[PDB]
Amino acid sequence: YRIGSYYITEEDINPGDSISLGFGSWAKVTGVIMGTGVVNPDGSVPNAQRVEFQ
Amino acid sequence: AGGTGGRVFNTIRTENVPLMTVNGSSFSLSSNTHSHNMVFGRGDASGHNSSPN
Repeated sequence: YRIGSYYITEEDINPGDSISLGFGSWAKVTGVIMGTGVVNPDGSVPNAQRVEFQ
Repeated sequence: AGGTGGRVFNTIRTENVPLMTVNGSSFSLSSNTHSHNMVFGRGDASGHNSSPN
């Protein structure tokens, strides 16, 4: 995941000009937790894997 | 902190148990002179403390 404010493709001459540039949705979350679990801290069941849509 | 929020054990939440009362009401009953039946006659043995009929 790469974040940039310039609307230039990663393979373009203006960009680094290497690799394939793909649109990324949302922010990257470190593998271990998924966020909302328990009102009082108990923790829910998180999700893992890369590319997996769940 | 936690992603999920809740206030059960200790938190500044709202809502409580409502308390209310009903307006005073009076029960009115009519003492009908009929339907009391009759047994025997007069001049005769009568139950003590019986209602006069």
